[PDB]
Amino acid sequence: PRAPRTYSKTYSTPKRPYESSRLDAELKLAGEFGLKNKKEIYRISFQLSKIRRAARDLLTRDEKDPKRLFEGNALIRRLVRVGVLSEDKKKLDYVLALKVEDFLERRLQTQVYKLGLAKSVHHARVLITQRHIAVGKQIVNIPSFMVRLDSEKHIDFAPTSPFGGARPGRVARRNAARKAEASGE
Amino acid sequence: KGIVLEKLGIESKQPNSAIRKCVRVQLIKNGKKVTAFVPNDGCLNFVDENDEVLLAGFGRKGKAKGDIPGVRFKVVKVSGVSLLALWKEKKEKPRS
Amino acid sequence: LDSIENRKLFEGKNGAAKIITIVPLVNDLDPLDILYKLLKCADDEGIMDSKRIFNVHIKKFKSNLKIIIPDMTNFLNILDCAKVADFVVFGLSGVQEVDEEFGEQIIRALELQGIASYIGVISNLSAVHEKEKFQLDVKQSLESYFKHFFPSEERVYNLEKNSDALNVLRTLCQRLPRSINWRDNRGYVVADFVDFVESGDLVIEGTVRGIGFNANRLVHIPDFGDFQLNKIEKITVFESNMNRDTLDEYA
Amino acid sequence: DAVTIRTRKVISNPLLARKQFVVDVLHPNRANVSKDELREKLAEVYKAEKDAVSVFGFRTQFGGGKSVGFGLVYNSVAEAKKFEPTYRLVRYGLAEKVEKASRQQRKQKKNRDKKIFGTGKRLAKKVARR
Amino acid sequence: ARGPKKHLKRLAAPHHWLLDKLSGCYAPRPSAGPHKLRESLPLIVFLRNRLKYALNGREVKAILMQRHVKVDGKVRTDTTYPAGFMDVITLDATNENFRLVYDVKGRFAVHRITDEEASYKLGKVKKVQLGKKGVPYVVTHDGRTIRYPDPNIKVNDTVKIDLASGKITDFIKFDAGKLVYVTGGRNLGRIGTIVHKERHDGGFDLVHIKDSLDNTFVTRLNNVFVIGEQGKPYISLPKGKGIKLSIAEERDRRRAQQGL
RNA sequence: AUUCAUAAUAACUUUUCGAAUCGCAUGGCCGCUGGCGAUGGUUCAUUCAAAUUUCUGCCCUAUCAACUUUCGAUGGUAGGAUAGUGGCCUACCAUGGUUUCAACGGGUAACGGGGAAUAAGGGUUCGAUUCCGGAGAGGGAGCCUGAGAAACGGCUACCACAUCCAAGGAAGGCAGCAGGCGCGCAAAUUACCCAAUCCUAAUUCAGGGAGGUAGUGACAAUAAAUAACGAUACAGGUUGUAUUGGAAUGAGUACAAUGUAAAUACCUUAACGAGGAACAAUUGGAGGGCAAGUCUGGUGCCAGCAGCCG
RNA sequence: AUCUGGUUGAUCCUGCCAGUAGUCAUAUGCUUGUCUCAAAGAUUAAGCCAUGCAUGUCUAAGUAUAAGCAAAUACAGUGAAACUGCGAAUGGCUCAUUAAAUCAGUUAUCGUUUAUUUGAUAGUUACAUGGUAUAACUGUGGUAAUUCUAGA
Repeated sequence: PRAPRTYSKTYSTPKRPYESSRLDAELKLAGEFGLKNKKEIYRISFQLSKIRRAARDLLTRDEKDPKRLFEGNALIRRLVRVGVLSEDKKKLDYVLALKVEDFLERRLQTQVYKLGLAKSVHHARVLITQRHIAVGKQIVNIPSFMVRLDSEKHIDFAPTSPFGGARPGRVARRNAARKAEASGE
Repeated sequence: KGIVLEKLGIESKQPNSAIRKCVRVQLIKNGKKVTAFVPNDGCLNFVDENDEVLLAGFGRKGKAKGDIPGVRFKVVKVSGVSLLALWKEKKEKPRS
Repeated sequence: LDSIENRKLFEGKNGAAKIITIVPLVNDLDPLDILYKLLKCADDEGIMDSKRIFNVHIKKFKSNLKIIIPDMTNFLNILDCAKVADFVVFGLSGVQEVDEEFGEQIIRALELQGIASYIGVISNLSAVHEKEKFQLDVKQSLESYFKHFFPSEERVYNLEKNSDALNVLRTLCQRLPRSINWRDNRGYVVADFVDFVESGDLVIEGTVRGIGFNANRLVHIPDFGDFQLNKIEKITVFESNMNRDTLDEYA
Repeated sequence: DAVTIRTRKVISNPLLARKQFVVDVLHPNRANVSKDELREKLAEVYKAEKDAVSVFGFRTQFGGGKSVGFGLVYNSVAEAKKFEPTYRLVRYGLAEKVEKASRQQRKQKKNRDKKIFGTGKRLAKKVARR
Repeated sequence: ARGPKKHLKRLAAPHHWLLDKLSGCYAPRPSAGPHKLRESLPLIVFLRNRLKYALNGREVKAILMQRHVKVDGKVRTDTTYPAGFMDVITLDATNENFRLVYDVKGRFAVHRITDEEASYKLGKVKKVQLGKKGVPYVVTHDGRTIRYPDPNIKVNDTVKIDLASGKITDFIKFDAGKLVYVTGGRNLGRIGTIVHKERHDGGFDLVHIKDSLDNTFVTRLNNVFVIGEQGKPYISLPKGKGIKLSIAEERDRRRAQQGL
């Protein structure tokens, strides 16, 4: 038969289910950033767990070990590109100090709110899913898209929507017609 | 899966006081004979002799559970319909 | 060895017929249209008329069938025909909704006296066609409805497709029915012929189905009450030996 | 608005007497462009006869406005007609679909013939006499 | 199995062919021929996957049956004919010639050569022996047998062969200071000069090689192919001259220089 | 490293091979001579392979401590047989071989490996199943053809099942694909096609249930709708609670084009498609472990609840 | 790299039971709108099987008088049947048996066979021989019946 398609799971569940202090801290994040699930938080802490594991391993190697230089620099290069790590903190020991809020800050949903365009994180999410926002030329309709530092200059309304310059939408058009029909008595 | 032979009530262990409702079942694949508990009160009206029932373990890996002496199994489905659906009035059971 | 032992009763052209009852749940349907579509899959036009009971041999499966159609005017007559069946075939309409005051009450009542086995069938599904995807919306609705009463069943067959209609016919021939406990601990027969002889004597002949008959036992006929029999004979003879009980209600 | 057609990765291929390239199409404010229209515009740019042009495999970008596909242009109509697959020639109307019987019927005929040895003009007589 | 096998499942194919995982269940099985299966390159893989002149296995056959392709000067029409190391491939239309030679990554490169160099190939001497009636012969790595060699030719030497006529015209002895090409194992595709050889009776001899950056490495003698004198190859070398680079060096060159 | 490669001498042999074959072209010299190919053939080398073979490595059991040698067990000499080595087999001879560093016997709901799950580290449990190797085609035995088989979509016999019949006879092997019965807690369509991947043949063309396409499919996995924003009234340090208004959009339907062997669907798009936006999210809980009720009605140690304490 | 409830009048221990998290681990219940991707009669019975299909093959180039078709007096296009040659030992399915056996890594043939591919290689012994030969075909037949086959 054809070779197998590979796949993997992308989140992990906390091990104590009803810890009151954890439950409160999670709900504050969901309200601040407009998430719908706890799963959306578990996804980010799962990613950060793998990043720390990799860095923590390399730090046991000798300095000037060729592997530590090659893979260490790649890891840092990659986190700076998305703006999770500040260009001042460009050192492997600062990678261990990252926290969940640093990743949430870079989602398309929150960027579209900091720039204007939207007047709340809840208003922002609806605009993205309804195909009004473009990044460069491409329409993007996924809220969790991570905005690279070069892309921020190019977020704007899509050319094929109202707000962006096209014809009015279906409901606006219906109303104008019915009024004209009554006025065109 | 098994066939219902007869209907029983089991006196609970002291200090509790109740007559709990059980059935004798003969397993189709072995012929071995077993007693099973019927959950959810009035549900005993849904089972009658020569009905066919699906049984599950009573959660304690072969030990008896709670008040009930010597009962290791519970009824899950009767005549192909689940007792939970009957009790909540979501389905109907045909006779035979 | 036990499986052969059980199937022997229907083993072949010498074996007993399975008794099929057709019950349309809507006045739209006409039960004879159901029977027609089935026999097309038998691949023998010689099988295929102002009467309501039919004997059929399907050589394709070496199978004997007896088909009963009740008169859908008489609610009590419907229950009686179903009481003797091995399979009940329920007809559903794609066009017209089942009536709460009649169609539902048939299903609900038949369950509560006991049913040997059941099949759900549709025969007019093309009548709502715009595209086949519109047909499937209706069929899914009917499957959900039928499964409310017979939750062991997950499929409703469309007889307008040759593959489905052939699938139904095979089931009626090849599959054993469930028993009915209160029925099979008695004897029962469906009459093939009935005749009278003079002060009266009534002759019936047919095939025994239940636990069996004995000439010393009484005999019930549903509309007329209890009666007594004087002979049994096999088509050895078994006269009533009269060291027997009699038509009396006390002591 | 105007359609703009661009061609990329152009390779000349003497071994099959053709040029082959990627086709990239910009089409704001319309759903897409028909393969029939593309063949006409490519014919004039490459100075070819229309029957020598073949075009296939298009997908349009998410959010619309662009499409990408693949194209071939042959040195003559005669060469196109020998190297091109028959199923494409049918799409262009250069060839007719053949009326073979269904796959299962063809197989069943074959197996019946296997049971006859020789040509069977005899035996046919013999059965008629029986 | 009751006999020889005719199929080759994908994933079981040699990795250096660079076939993708998902395009099908099977891979082209090379026919019997001059080169071992595990180290050949079928023609279908060359024409379709490397040069892109064909889109399908069907189109490849349409090319070969026109007789446009010849290997070592002879027309071949078998789709799975096993070309291999040092072979010359000629496409007369387009007017192109190729020699199959390794990348320093260990893959067959697309290396174009002039119409002059296409006249000949090198061959490693695998054995030398007397034939019937006492006529001596040599066997090369691609399975040619050549009558009446020069008496000085010995095993592991290399021989220059004219593709027309098939006669020997020159040879180079295995010796310290020669250039060698590595044709197997972990160091496949590297080039350097012989430092010295270790004798191990009843075992495998080992050879110490030094490259022009004066890195040193060791391989079994079986994997060594002599190709010329110090600084004078008898063939054109592929781009990059067989110099192995560390992953750090490669990263710099790309993004600093070519990445502008 | 050889009684190697190879050469020589005397003979043997029921006497091996050493072209009575086919397509295209029609040149040279005064009826002789000539080109490019196809198919066969002896031996050597090569390639695709096969057979045998060295070293080290396996789960539970002593309520298995001695095992093998009549009827090959360990070794020697000669022969037979084999493609070939060898107790592989035969004749004669010797009395050996394994073991508390666990032999021999018994069990496995035991095909081996690459691997999988869970992990601070060290570990424990699993691997019928997409790749590699082995074995089998109801159970045992035997054999023909052939480079290759102890072949089962080849044959022969016996054992167990079982089909047709004019009762004389004849025929059989789904642990291939689809489908049926039985079993059971437990598993899909008697569909379309050689367009792709590759394989076979005298072959570019024929064939391929190998393979691909669609149907069934909450096994497991990825992304992600079920509403956003104003005004008014009231309360409050720009945030809550309720009367009212325009905007935005896909679920779905559909002209068309694209996709495809032909289709279906995805991506794209004219027209249509929200005010209880009825275009109505469920599944388990509220004494403790363990997030969350001194609320209100019923009932009678009963019906019931309860993993545990109750 | 984490634990909590239960033996007493109350306490500190030993110790187990219950709780907690996962599973490319199966089954089952209730519920179910969209896109991509995807396992699937192994477990029990290596149990039994109706029907259809899964293996054939021709080039300029072995054999043509079809009484086939289509239009250079031996033949000459296309082409059924049949002879000849090659293939059917690959693929696909399953896990019953099997515990130094199979298998893994590592070796050997100076211990042997090898269709096919590729390269070499036979001056040494009639202007072209038989039927001790036949299929397809023509024609006469047997049997309830099969991919039965006899006589000329």
